Amino acid sequence: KVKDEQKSRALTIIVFGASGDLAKKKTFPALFDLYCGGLLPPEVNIIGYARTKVDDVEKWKHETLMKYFSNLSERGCHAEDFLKHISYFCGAYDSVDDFKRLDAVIREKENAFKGPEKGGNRLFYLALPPSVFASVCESIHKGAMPQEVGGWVRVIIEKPFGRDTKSSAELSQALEPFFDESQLYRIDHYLGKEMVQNIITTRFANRIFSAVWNASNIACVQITFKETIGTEGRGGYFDNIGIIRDVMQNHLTQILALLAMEKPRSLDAECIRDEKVSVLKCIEPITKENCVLGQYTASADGSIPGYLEDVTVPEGSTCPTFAVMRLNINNDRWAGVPFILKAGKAVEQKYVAIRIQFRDEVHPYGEATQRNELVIRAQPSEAMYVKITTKVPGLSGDLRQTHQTELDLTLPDAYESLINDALLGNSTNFVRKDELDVAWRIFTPLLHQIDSGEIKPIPYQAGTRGPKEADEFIANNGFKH
Amino acid sequence: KVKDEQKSRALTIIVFGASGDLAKKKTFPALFDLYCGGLLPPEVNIIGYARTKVDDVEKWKHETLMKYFSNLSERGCHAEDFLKHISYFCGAYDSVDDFKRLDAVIREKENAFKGPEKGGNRLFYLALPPSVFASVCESIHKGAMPQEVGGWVRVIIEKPFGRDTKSSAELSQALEPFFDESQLYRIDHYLGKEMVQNIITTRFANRIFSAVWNASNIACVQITFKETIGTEGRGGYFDNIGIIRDVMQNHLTQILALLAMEKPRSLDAECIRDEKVSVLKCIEPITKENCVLGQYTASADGSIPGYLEDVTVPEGSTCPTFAVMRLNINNDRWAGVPFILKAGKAVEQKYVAIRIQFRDEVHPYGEATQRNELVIRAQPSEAMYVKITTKVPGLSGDLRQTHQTELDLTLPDAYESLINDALLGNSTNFVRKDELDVAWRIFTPLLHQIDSGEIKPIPYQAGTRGPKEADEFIANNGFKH
Ligand SMILES: NC(=O)C1=CN([C@@H]2O[C@H](COP(=O)(O)OP(=O)(O)OC[C@H]3O[C@@H](n4cnc5c(N)ncnc54)[C@H](OP(=O)(O)O)[C@@H]3O)[C@@H](O)[C@H]2O)C=CC1
Ligand SMILES: NC(=O)C1=CN([C@@H]2O[C@H](COP(=O)(O)OP(=O)(O)OC[C@H]3O[C@@H](n4cnc5c(N)ncnc54)[C@H](OP(=O)(O)O)[C@@H]3O)[C@@H](O)[C@H]2O)C=CC1
Repeated sequence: KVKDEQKSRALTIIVFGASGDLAKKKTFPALFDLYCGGLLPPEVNIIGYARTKVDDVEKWKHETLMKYFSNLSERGCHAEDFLKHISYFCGAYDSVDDFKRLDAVIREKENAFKGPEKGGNRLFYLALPPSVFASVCESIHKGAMPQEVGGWVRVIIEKPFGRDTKSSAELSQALEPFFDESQLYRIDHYLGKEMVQNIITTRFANRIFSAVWNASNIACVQITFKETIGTEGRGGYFDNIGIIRDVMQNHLTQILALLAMEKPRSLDAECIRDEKVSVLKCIEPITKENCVLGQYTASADGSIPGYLEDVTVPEGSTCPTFAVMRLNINNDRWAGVPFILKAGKAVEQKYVAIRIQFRDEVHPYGEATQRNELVIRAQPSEAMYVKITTKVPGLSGDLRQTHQTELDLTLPDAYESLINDALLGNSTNFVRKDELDVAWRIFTPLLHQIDSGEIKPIPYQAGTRGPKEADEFIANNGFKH
Repeated sequence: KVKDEQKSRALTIIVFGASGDLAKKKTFPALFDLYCGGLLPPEVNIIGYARTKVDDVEKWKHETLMKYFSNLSERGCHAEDFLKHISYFCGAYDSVDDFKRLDAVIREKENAFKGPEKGGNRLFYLALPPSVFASVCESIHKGAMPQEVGGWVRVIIEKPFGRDTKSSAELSQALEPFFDESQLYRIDHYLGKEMVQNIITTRFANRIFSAVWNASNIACVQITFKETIGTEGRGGYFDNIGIIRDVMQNHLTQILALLAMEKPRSLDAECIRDEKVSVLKCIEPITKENCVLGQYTASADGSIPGYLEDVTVPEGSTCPTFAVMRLNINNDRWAGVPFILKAGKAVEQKYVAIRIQFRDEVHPYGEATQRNELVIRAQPSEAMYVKITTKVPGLSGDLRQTHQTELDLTLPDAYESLINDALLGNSTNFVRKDELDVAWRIFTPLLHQIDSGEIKPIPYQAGTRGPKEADEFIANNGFKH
């Protein structure tokens, strides 16, 4: 129903900052993949908008944009024909007159649309530093809103969404005069549709999983983000960010919210967003006593230079490349259950997954059983499985002769499916304004304690698991191997 | 540990009624299979005991017993060497002097045992009509008990265990002066170890299944025993028994007890038997309003003669070949949950299984989900699986695009493993004296109502599902397709 309406009205996608790194390496290639997948509607118009002068727009499309398209050998005809949908407007983000001129250009394309509904839908993409967001949103609101006869406007917001409670709220307050929460889409490129549907459907559609998704049945929950790569020579940019702002306050926290939320009143996006916010509001701010920090030194092989070795890293930096922490959710469903977030650079393997350990049934099987588990993995590939105890056929055939059995419960990438979600009006995986403020309030006191030097990272060789105090902390906070 | 002690002392197996149908067609071939499997200890002595004169015991072993052994082409050397363990005592079941003579014969074999412990273990098997049980048990107690220096005695009791509360209690009272409940083994040939371990381990070893095994989570439970065969020309013997005494009051009820029991204090056999009895005590007697009876007429193909067509069936018999019934378990775990027992001859397929339907999660998935299920099947082959709702990958990728997924949770036959259980001292799958009386009290008021004509069977063509009022009853008592 939603896709039929998508084809019934003109569509324009406006990429601000189209001259930039993100736009050419990620955003336009993602639109190309959606186009090749048949997920953009037939006469979509795509307008790059930036200050950089481009004297030859065809040359820019072919020599700059096209070289970042994947599988170009097999897709040359698609690439050439995708490029015909793309134009370039060289203009200022802060000019009323330029946005009237842009609006004229868009309306001409909209009024030529050969389908049945009038006006047009407009998706604006801010591939810009956040310091430019307020200015460009003001310009859109003044001069490039959809035609009165019809059409929605949506604006995709890039990160960072501030860097603490105060800075993030200032940015939200700067944009809310122009766009409400049905219009702003704050994107996390890494939250895939596959994982979210695994989290939501496997629990809420099923009595068996619904009934055990609580503190009476779950011993501990861990959400883990592991990478073998280090900061890859860009340690200077990472140094002002750190592992926690990088992936934990935003990416792992949204996964936690979807995992822990109460049942939504319906499967509508904003009902799910309401439940994300409601469960995050039950989390007290993380304490320094519940956080172990790491910072990676060079690998034993020598092939991974340590973090401090980077020329761009300020001498004696204490910025964390690794963190494990415990969050307490204080409500009926979760009180007493440890929620462990772990994220690390330059560790022993690449791996992103949820691991839920259920409480052991000590009686009557004793050592012939162990905790059941549920695992939802996204990297290095999708998997979802349950581990349980089953009988062993044959003999001596004692009831105590048991085995651990794995039950397996189980295309655009995550970024492409989120752009598609935005085009289809599905805000589920995007962070809402209230949701964002609650998440910053969970993490900012800890971040202030880190910036004050109250906590300092433990070194770990690149390629190891991380500091061994981290595994100690995990073992002391509910997890059993 | 138990098997090591089995090899440490002499063992004698005494088959009373060894001249009979059961002994030659089933019991001795089952001992042969256990011998071929390595489950009998090396110098086991087997003594057939009966009144029938046998002038040539080697001829009887080779021409009568051996022809019922399975796979005889591939096992000729095993069969010949198994037969050397077998002797025959022609004697009376009611003679003190004969049992002194039998005891002498057994003691000579026991005292020649080359292992470390003295005396010997004695398993007596009553392959006799139950009218002879009290006499032979009296003779054993008087004259053939194990030697004082060491050894247990066990006695396997064949069915029928009475035919109502009063007759069954009279038989129990007749045997209890001679053997207690650690010594009597009342055998149900059809209760396999594989199914029982599936019932017990899958639930009690696992938090996930333990937590949902109750009325808060289960909508209905059905236990089903289906056969395509009819009474096979022996309708006269079946006519005095009926489908309920045949398989429901005994076989399906023990499965129900294992399914519904509370957690046993340990995995010890008598702890499980205690819980079987305790849950059966919570069942009120079955009412005629909760029972649909059937009796099969001839198949449409003609190849299955109807039940009344049998020459041996009394004219105008109302004996049921089919029954569906609802049992109510009135305790905290099960109050309000329908338990449906179904058993039928000459129906559309051969099938024995447990089907547990969990309560639907109406919200939020609505018609995009359905009741989860757990199925434990024994016939026509073992299987155990769970049915749940999962996401469908790809697009349009709506949360409401779901699929029903089957999770698969998964050698002597059932009779052979029960003889082995008896030899190893494991009474789990055998009906205890108190257990039996409670089960007869659940069924006898209904059986009296049937014998009075208060309920009469509905005809159904052989090869169909049974009377359609039966499927109506099932649908009206909690089950949804
Ligand atoms: N892979 C990436 O690059 C990642 C970046 N992001 C976020 O996406 C957004 C874009 O990232 P990225 O492309 O790397 O950033 P850039 O520094 O490359 O800026 C993108 C474009 O924005 C314009 N721009 C830069 N600075 C200013 C300024 N002071 N005033 C006006 N315009 C400016 C420039 O275009 P012009 O001069 O032509 O107007 C520039 O080409 C950022 O918010 C970033 O934090 C998130 C995921 C990863
Ligand atoms: N497949 C089967 O046969 C099934 C039978 N059962 C039960 O197993 C037991 C044996 O069954 P089955 O072999 O068919 O029964 P039978 O009628 O064949 O009797 C078995 C032996 O017991 C002796 N016997 C029979 N009647 C008497 C009597 N009045 N007094 C003394 N001895 C008697 C006879 O041996 P002798 O004259 O040499 O002493 C007979 O050969 C029964 O309890 C039966 O209900 C359960 C499963 C299926």
